[PDB]
Amino acid sequence: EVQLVESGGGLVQPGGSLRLSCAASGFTVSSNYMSWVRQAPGKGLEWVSAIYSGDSTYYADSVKGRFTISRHNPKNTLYLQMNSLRAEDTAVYYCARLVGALTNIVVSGDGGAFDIWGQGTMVTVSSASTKGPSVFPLAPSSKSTSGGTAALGCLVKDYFPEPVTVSWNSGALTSGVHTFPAVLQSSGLYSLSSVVTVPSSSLGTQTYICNVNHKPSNTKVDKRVEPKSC
Amino acid sequence: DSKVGGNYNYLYRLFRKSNLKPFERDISTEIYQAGSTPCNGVEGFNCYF
Amino acid sequence: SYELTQPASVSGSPGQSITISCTGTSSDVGSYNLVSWYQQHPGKAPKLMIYEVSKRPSGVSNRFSGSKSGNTASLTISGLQAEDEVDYYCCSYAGSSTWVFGGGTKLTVLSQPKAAPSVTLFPPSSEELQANKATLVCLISDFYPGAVTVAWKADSSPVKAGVETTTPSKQSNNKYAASSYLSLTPEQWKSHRSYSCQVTHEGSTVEKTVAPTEC
Repeated sequence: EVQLVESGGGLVQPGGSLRLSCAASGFTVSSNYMSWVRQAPGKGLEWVSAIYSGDSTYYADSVKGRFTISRHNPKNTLYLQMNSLRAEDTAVYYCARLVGALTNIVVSGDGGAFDIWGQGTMVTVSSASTKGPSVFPLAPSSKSTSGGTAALGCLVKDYFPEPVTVSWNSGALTSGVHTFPAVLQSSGLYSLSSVVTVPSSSLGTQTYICNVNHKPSNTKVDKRVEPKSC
Repeated sequence: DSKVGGNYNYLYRLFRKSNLKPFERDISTEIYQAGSTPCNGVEGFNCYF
Repeated sequence: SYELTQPASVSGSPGQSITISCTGTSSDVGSYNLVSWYQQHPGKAPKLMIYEVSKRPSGVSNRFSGSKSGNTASLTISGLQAEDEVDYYCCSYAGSSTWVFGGGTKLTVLSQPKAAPSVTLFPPSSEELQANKATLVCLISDFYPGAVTVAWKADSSPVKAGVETTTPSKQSNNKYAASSYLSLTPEQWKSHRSYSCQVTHEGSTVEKTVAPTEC
């Protein structure tokens, strides 16, 4: 029940704004923790969002006049009206926790223990418009059938911008699923993969549905993965 | 002193840093903060405005 | 924009002790204390293992520790296992309840069994040819140590135009991943005879040879 859930994801264009949200469940945000860690894979990170309510002088000398945010305690949800979003802010944030000093966890000590996070949202600020992903069913081959374990999937290719989420059989296939991250093309396009190692006897008899979802473009494709039936 | 939406104009201090002396009034918004080494307090958790 | 010095590449044998540091200045030597060390399997939110440097986390194996003096450091990671090949950071103060920390020490655990890279090569689908596109999907999984260079052989010809390979990403079985793509046209796909994807993993080579659709 107690969980931080990110919501309010959509497409942002240069000159526009969007209202993000981190909703706590179980514990009310009136007397709880919220730390907005901004992560870019491979490099260092930064904690930026300075909103501890009461509205006094506490800010960081890097985002002056850019990140504006409000407080709503009783609703157990916080909204992030991140105005003037720059195109160089491609990162998935996480709202998290900390530890102070008051209660039984610390009677003598300092604190500072981020311990409960969210799952993040996928918001891309791109000058160009969003494009629907192209799903190409990668069919099993003769070697996969004769090898005992068949490899099949559906390549998501030439979609801009991110993201694309691939699920199998609407959650009815979990064993062997492995998702290969998107590639950065020279032209800026993306291509990811999702391969599940299935029994070779289930080819044709068991239907293989891959659900490809792209939220900013609002496209859902339920692609069928079929064997090579010439 | 009883409003339908609640009374918010009045305030109350549950706890204070140091002890008291007879016939004393404090005019400081200083903070209550767990043990020793104060926080100084701006509406966050595990200290006490 | 604010970034402090850490030793990025650290490695140690299992059962040994390694030291992790993160740099500060003279405005951080008199009498503060705020240092909590991180732990990240790459690609997801961190994990808490060490905080309150010389004291007790609630539920944590007591094989890890920290030690504190002057300009002489330790996050002392001892009793190394196969699951310690993870990213690390610290925390620190910046003055007036502000914050800063270091640049991501990455630990690599040696003395692990080397596994051959499992390579699967997928030719483009029939409707992809109908879409006037061709993509050679090479997928390399379960390889360690992760030093792989994806090579393409279009009828024993090294082709580098249109080759895009991902960075090595950690997998579930203490190994890394790779997904390479060669983007060609259907005219160039059905002109050549065969297509082979090869990798050079610690000298070992695993090749997958596919052919265009017969019908």
